[PDB]
Amino acid sequence: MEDPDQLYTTLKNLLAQIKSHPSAWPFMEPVKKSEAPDYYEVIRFPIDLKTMTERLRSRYYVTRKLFVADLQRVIANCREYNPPDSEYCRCASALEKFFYFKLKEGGLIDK
Repeated sequence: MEDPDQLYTTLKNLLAQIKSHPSAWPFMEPVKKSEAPDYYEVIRFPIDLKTMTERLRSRYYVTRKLFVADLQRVIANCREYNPPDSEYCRCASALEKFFYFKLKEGGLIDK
């Protein structure tokens, strides 16, 4: 981005699609402590799709890499905190596969 608008609309279109995928459900909002009470001690950079939407809209994502780092961390955080064949991790693999196909579709990583 010396074309910030192209980046913005590309990311917004990407994220709208990611949030539409059925495996995005566990990652739609920040982890509640009433469910995972040590989460925010164990996971020091928590990330979710609501926070990512707020970051997009406030122009946090000035590079594609900042967006991809946060998206990839939604998955890495899941795999660090949850059992590898838990439902949550099942979803994480499904959503990751889907967003890599999208990243590749949008020319955002190599195909």
